[PDB]
Amino acid sequence: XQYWXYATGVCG
Amino acid sequence: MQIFVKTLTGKTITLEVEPSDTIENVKAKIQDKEGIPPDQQRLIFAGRQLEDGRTLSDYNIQKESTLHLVLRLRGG
Amino acid sequence: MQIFVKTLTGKTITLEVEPSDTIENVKAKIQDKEGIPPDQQRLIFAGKQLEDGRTLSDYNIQKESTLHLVLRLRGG
Amino acid sequence: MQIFVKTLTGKTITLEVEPSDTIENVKAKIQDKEGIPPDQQRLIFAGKQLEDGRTLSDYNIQKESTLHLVLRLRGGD
Repeated sequence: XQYWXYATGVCG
Repeated sequence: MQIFVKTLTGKTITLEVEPSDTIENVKAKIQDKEGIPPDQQRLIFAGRQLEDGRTLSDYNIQKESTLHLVLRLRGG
Repeated sequence: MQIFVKTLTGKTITLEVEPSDTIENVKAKIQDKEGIPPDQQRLIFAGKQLEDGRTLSDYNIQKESTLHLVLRLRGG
Repeated sequence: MQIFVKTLTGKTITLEVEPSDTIENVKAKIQDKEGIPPDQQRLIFAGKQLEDGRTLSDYNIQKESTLHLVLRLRGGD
């Protein structure tokens, strides 16, 4: 949950 | 007016809002219907994270716009 | 038991697992069908981030539970 | 060669690049088409964030690879 991209959170 | 909020499970919450509603107000409506505290909520529209004191019209969020709700992930 | 994992695409895969299976063992099963390295997977269960080194039983994941697979970025 | 980039709104743009192009060069390419300042661009390929001083070839990016632009969330955990 540190990141977001089209269209979904991303951990990183 | 109506706006839509997409959730990680793919579910869509529908909210009745006005253009002068703040982002704070939208997170409060989500809390009321879903039970998610505002501090756990991040809202994304048009590639940007929405800040609490803007209005919906400040972001050109319009009738039948969709936001993305991205929660904080929980430990334990 | 069986459980399910939902991916980004909306694909749902079924895995045959045991309660003593680690999070790492399950990520290996996911790699085996969708190509994603274990270090680029994070599994989420009921909004909780699952951690390596714990078992499904530690988290009380029981039959037909759904996990959500999320991308994790690789360090450098 | 061409590569693709998926923006935070899900639009896909095409870039003309050479493998020896730096990530920083690639970000300036993006700006020339979409207006996104390099300062706000964070790129990923194959699950890896791309560093500005490195080249495309350092990350094994090939013809018609797709990069994604990503958003770092304010106050992320």
